[PDB]
Amino acid sequence: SVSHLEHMCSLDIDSQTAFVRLSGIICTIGPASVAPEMLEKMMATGMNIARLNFSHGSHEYHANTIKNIREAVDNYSKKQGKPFPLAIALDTKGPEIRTGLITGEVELKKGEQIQLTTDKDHLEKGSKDKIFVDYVNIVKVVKKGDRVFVDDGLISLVVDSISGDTLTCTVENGGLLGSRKGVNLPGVPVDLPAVSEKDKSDLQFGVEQGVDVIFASFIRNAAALKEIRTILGEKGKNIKIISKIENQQGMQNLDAIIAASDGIMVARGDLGIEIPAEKVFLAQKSMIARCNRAGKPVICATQMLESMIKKPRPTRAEISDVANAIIDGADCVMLSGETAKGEYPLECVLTMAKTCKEAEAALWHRNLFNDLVNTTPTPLDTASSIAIAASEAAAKSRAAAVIVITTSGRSAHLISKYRPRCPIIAVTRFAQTARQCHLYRGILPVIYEQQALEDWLKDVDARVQYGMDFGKERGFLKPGNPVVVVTGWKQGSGFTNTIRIVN
Amino acid sequence: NPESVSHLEHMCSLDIDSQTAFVRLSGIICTIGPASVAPEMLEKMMATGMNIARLNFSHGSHEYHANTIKNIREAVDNYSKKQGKPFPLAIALDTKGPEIRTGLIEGSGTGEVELKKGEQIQLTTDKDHLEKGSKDKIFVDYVNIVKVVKKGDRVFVDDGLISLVVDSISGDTLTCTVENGGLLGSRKGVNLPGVPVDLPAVSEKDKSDLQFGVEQGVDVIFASFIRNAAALKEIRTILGEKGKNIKIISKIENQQGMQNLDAIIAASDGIMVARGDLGIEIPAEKVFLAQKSMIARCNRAGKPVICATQMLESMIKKPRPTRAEISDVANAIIDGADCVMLSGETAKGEYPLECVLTMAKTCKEAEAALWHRNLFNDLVNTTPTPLDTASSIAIAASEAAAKSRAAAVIVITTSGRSAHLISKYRPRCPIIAVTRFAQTARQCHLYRGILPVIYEQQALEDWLKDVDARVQYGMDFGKERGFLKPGNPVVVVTGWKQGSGFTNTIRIVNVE
Amino acid sequence: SVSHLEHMCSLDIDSQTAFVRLSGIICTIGPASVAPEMLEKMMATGMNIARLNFSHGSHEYHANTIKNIREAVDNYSKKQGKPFPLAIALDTKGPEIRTGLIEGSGTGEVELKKGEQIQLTTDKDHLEKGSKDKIFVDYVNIVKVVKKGDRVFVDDGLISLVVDSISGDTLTCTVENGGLLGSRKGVNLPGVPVDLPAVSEKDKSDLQFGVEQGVDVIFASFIRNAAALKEIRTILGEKGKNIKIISKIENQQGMQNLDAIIAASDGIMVARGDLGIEIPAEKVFLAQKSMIARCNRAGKPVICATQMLESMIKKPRPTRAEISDVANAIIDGADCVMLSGETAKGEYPLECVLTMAKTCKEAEAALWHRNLFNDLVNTTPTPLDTASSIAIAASEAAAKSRAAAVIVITTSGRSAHLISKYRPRCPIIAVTRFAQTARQCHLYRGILPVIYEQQALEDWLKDVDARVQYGMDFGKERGFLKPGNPVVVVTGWKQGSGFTNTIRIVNVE
Amino acid sequence: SVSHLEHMCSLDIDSQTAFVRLSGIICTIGPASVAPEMLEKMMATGMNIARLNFSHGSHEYHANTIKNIREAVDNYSKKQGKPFPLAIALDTKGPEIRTGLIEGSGTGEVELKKGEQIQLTTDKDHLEKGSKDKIFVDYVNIVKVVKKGDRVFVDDGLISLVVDSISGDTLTCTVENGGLLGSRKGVNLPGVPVDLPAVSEKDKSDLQFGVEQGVDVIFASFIRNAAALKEIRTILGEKGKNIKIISKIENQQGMQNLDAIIAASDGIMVARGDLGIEIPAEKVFLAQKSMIARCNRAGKPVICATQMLESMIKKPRPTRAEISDVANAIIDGADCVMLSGETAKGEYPLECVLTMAKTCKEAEAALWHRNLFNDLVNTTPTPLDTASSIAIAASEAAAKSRAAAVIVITTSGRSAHLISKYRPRCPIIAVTRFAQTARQCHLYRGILPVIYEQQALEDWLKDVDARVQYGMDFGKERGFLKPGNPVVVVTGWKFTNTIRIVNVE
Repeated sequence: SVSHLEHMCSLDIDSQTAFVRLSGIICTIGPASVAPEMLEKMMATGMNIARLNFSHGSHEYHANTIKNIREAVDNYSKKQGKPFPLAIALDTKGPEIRTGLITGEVELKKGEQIQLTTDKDHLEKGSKDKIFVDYVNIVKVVKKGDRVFVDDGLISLVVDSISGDTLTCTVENGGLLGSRKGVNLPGVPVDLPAVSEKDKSDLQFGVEQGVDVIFASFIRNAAALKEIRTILGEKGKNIKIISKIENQQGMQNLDAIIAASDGIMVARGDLGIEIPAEKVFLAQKSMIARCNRAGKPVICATQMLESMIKKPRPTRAEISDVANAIIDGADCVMLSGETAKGEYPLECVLTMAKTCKEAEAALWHRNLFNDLVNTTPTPLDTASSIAIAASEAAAKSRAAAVIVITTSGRSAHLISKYRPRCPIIAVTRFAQTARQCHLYRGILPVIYEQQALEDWLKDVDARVQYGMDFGKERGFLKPGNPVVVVTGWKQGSGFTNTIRIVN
Repeated sequence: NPESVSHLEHMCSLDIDSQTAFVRLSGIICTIGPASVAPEMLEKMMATGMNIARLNFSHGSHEYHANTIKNIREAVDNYSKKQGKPFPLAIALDTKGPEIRTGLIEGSGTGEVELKKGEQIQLTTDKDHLEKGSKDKIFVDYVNIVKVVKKGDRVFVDDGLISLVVDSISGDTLTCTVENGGLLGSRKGVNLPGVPVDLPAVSEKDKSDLQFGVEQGVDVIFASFIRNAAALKEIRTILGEKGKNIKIISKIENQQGMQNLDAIIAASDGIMVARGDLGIEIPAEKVFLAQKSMIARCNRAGKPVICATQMLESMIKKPRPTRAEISDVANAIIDGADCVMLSGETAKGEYPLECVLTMAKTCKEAEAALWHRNLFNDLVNTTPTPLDTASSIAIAASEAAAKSRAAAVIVITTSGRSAHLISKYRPRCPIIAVTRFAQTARQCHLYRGILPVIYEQQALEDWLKDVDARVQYGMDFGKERGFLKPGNPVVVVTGWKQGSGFTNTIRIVNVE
Repeated sequence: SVSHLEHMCSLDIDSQTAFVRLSGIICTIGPASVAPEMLEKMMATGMNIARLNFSHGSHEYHANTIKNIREAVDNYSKKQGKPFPLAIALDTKGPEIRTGLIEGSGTGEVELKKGEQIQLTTDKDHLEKGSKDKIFVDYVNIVKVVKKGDRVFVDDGLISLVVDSISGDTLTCTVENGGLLGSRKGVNLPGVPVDLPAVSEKDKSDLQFGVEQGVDVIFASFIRNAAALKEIRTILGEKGKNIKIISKIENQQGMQNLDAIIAASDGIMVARGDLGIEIPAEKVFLAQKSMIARCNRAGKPVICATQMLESMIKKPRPTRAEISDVANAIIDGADCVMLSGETAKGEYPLECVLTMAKTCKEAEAALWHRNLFNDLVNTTPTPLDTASSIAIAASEAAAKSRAAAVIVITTSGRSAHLISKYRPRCPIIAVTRFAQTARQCHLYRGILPVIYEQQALEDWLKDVDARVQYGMDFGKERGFLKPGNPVVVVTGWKQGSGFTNTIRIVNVE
Repeated sequence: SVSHLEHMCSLDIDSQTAFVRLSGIICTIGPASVAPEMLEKMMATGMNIARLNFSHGSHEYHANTIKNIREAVDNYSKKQGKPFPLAIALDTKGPEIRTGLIEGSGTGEVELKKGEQIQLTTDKDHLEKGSKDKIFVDYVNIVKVVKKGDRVFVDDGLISLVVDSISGDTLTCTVENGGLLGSRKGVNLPGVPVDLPAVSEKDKSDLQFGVEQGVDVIFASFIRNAAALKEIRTILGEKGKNIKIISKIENQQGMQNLDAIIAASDGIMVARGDLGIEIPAEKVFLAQKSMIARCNRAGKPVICATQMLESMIKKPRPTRAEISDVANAIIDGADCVMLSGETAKGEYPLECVLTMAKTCKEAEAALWHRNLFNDLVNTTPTPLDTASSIAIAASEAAAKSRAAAVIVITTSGRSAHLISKYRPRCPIIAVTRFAQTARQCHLYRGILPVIYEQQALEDWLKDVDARVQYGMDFGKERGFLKPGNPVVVVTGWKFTNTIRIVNVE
């Protein structure tokens, strides 16, 4: 197509898409999905990485969930030999602010005045007149204006006055107020530590469990990630951290976060409460875009398929939301209550995979590729040059797939950055790298445990031919199709500087 | 350092802090039902931003809809307390269309029977299925099912919940096996995807409904299951001399309408993408493709396009919508959709006012997000030939408003077409369309950016004095509503002769 | 066309060009063209503005040339009955450096060969005795400006020297590149920032003479540090305030601060003659393609000059290289093209003007209007004033409707200039009461000036309609348009002088 | 550098270009350049291929020129261990129409006046006494091809006549523009498509002579259709099958069905000399900017020729218009530039080659690489052969990494031609064992041919690595690169299909 309008006009529902689905699917684990058999069915449906929500549950619960997911993935991983890698996600509880106790059932009427206090002797004595708040130095931040939310945005207050520990407020439309409810201070820069005590214990637990990825909540500044890396320490150094942008402060210096982060999640749930809801899409379409420029994964999450929790079929709005999320350039999509609490998890994962395939085919590869080429590269490192040239070759020759041999995974990450249509079959000896590769669009990880040959020359060829066999088994390619092969020289670090087209 | 070289750089440049303009260009369509039928609630919806009301004739009698029309007319006249300026509001008729339905389940036991996979079900001439219906027998009203269905084709029942595949074909009966089985209910629709049905676009009930709408003086009709252009020829002939001015909007609900979309869009006054039936017809995963195609083609043709069905569903039960619904409406308008529509949200839903309000807000934001320069260049480049003398005026006025960052463009029009041409090119500023004719101003709401203003003052003998008076009236409207203030530039388009399709003139004018 | 390469592939010799020729042709007047009858013939051929080179000739000579040009425009004015405007341009001698005189003995021009030494002495008492051992400068003490490693040129770049040693009054140099040195030849210093006065005494007298004669345009030579144009405006004074000044970029300094000059100037000429001597000749095209381009951004006229059709001085037909040069000059975006020795001294001036008009028409037709228009639209930033918005919208309307022409009603001429910036294919028929504005309108590409003598109508609306109809009549007589064609008309809202803001599409009767 | 206008605005004369000069320079050989010393100096100055015009001179003269060029290329090889490759080109006389002898005596040139009458006759018995009354031509089938108001030219397009009437054997004509008629003058019929055979008897003997001499390329004049090249290939036969043919587009018929010619030909030269006579001269640039462009789309070399630097024949310095012409010719996308009278008859051949190289470097640097590359990417079909995909990927990698050079190993030369099609800024060092392929590589922009004399090693990878390392050594000798610079190396199996980025050792 010549123009974007002509491209949109050229969309044909009759035009069939390719079988391969490049974008990863993230599923939150809960009572509905914790069972091993249900987990195997979800895994066969297309779940690439399972997400554990640490905002609730004990270490024993999540450890048992990890044990169940491991037994299920090993039982499914009985094809080929010891393949099928699957990534582990942590997601921290994060720095939240909570209300006190009145059980509750208090009612707050519009127009009346209530007082949110940090005095501890009101923790249990909460009522409609006065209320305790977890945040200690909320008075240090917050101005004479600034709206306040309680309970997922259901209740709203406006700060009228500020005293030592009172903050007299007026109710900007109110409902039923409970106990230990949400916070969300829109606009204000929160000073709370990025990693709290529970987050510290949870990160150490994740290091012990051997988790692949952490989703860090309320990532505001770049010092946060230094703290997270130093707390994960020497043992967890390989584990990748994905920052969650939930408030205005993280959004404001987003570029610094993306530079410091391994990836970003647009948590539309808390963000929609923080910033005006009507703007949320702007944010994601900004955020995703910037991520695609930086080469870091971006995840669209929260409330994508909500209605499927109760009902077997989704709404048109939800299919449109997921399709627009992947068309924006999102590396991965996420399910929260759909898989954890929902009654119809398999249908959720299935419809997500199918709609991802369709919107994935809908992309305008030539213009998007051209834009990603000029968006940032300079004289270029030389490593990215190999990736961009291989992507261009795969696009021009209409290759069935690209086979990438990598130790760290970086070469496959750059190739995924440049967005080829064909799958990226990344062959690696390291299990953890292959598992965490699912965070990037288009990377099909293949784990090669088979011994190495004395000479590196024939061993790399054996690994590439194993990738060929994988491609035919899955159905990516057949005899006579061309593919791109990227290798290097010497068995060391990032040296992927060979490109080949082979039929 | 510009306003984005590439589309990716444009998306990167979106800033939540950058405030949008007060004006909201895209129209909001609301379906009327028991929750919204009351006149007071209708006035509240109108004040919230409802531009056109939609009446679903698939249910209810003529007397009910006549009472609804009476209430909407009384309400729109009651709203006319803005300075004493009668506010125009459009009324739309959505046809029942040629549908195929099953009968009722017995009240015996639980409401709905369950149908499981592998079982038997007889398609017969069961006439007493309105109260004795069950799991054994099913009757259909489609006479010509035989010539139309093939072997491997699939059949759906009840909103896609149950799916069957036709095994064998006899004289009056189809034999099927249950592919996907669920809870068979009462009075459910039967839609077959792949296959094109030969049913007439306008049935007898549709004929009576269209004549009733013409008599009532409805502004627009939404025609369901529009397959070919002969449908629209028939609709024009049935509307006759009286309804000739009423605009027909074709609804693309099945694969047959999708296949020959260009002929329909050429023959139609506008198109609605009714994703309700469409998601059942073509695979649901593909529906967005259709809309993103359909809307796009409409924007090329200069005809209105409506994104509809299930936009704000969650708000029926709960006061606030989900992120997915806001994303759907925002992407619908960013695709280029002129109007958005609410079905159960306003008609059946519990929170209609909140639905209309949140729709207006998210519409404003996604409206501001657009990339005007590239989209304008594309819309300019789609028509390579020498452009029509009227369309040249429209495109030049849009370019002038874009370059001078005009607060608004004032259009004086009798038929309404010139404002439609200006709306095609998607200007950021509002399009203040001045018209003496009430119905043209009312139906102008189908186009993005047109604020209709109705001019009741009689025709002055001197044509130049009259056109200047109407342009000054548009200025007064803009100042009262708050579109513009003193010192802002605006574009004024008039004509060269006193009549109809003779538009012309472009002028940049400040404010006093 | 989608792309530039595909556009170049799409050029078709079968594709007929438009009748109109938008780009102006500048002709230098000399012994071959000074005669009144020959001058009328040149005007009929298509000469839009006449150029007078003040580097030679007296005030009386140029006044007589102006008299001949006026009588020629007078007798041409009975072709179709209306007064044909033609602009007269004054090109200043400028601050140039020349050598002294050779001893009349031997051959006229002594030869200087590479590797030998020669002494520049500045001392004025060595005016006749110059030879291969000693050389002489014209004016200004360049030793305060020149360093040792610097290079020096003599005679149109033919001879090159490098300063070996510097003394008080003198200068010892070695010949790097050697040629044939004559007497009183030009001297160009490529590296040094020149200290010469922007306006000299003779230049002052010449500008005052041009003001008295009522010249339309001045071409100011050797505009280096942009501060000059203030001096030029102050010397033109109250009488010349309306006269437009075109800066000539001939050396490295003018190229270095080109943006300040173009902002301060009314237009720019790329004088490739002196420029090719100053900067390396191989680079000249870069300069022009930069300079013209920036002018197109600014909305200022730009002139490509010097040695475009040189061979036609001697022979009746040009070479392929010269036709390519003029075609590429106009395709670059140059508003006007100029002939120097071709018309002044050359034997075949009329053929030069003819071939210039033809090749201008062809390269004019070859342009890619859509992409260039989009580029010029995206060059303009903020919510532009209503006048620029009207000009850009009118250009877009003329392009979309394939208008036969655009009729502009203007007093000062600015509105037609803004329309000319955006490069419409159709002619820009600018109707004006003021003769001088119509005359100087030829500096802009695509403007056909029309002078309206009647006017003084009681009703202002009827007067503007009469002037637009007179523009229609001009278009029909010349053949721009016929009944049934649409055209764009831009007028104003109130009787003023720089208001515009009206656009209409009207068909011809 | 967002837009083309902004690109032209951003051009800086101070911004230094790379030392490499990609576009080839063609020089016509004549009395001024035939000497061995002049030929060696031209070769060192930058002469890439020498052109022989067979419209004049005998077989002995051209054989002496070829002997001198071979002696010159061997004698130049004073670069420490560098065997210098050089291409030789043959330009055919072609099917031309000429008059007989005048009666010129007494004064040098007779004067013929405008408005007189002239009778063009095909009767052969009017030949010796021609002067001004009746004129004979050698084209037999003029009557079947010429129409009424068609025009006729005499003397290089300087003089013009119009055919008034037509009889059986003769035509009566009227003088529109009048000059002096000489002897053996060219006659071109513009409007008409000429039916003459592309290869005449003399053309046959000349092409076989060129095959015997071992010429690299032939320039075929007045190429109208593809049957011309069918005849040329059959005349080259088994021995000349490898020789590449460049078609000269001089008339309207070749322009009309240009696509078939460009597809069937190995390359095209836009001979602006005869073309300016055929089509209106004012239009010629259009043609070239089309022709060159289409060649760049097809991937075949295109040459802009004739009258580029004419003034340098008489004067030591060129005009601004001529420098602009050559710069615009290369900026259009012309693979090679050519000199006719500048080097053959002119007094200053070396100076012509010098200024040509300098202006070529400058206009080469001025190019907008990204947009031209993107256009060349989108012009090529959807599924593409693996070789062109390798070439486009190598060009994109060289552009992104700002490689110092690209090393290409090829036997036939095509892969390097595909890489040259996409126009990389860095030089394309093409290593080949066969001399003639290296010679004919000069027709393509950016290819520096390198001839590798070392014999076939038994191990394949060691042989390919030795050839690439010799290319590295060549780059260091010329001064293209230093340690730490990246370069592109394209190799393969057996058919090229390997592309790698390697830095400098």
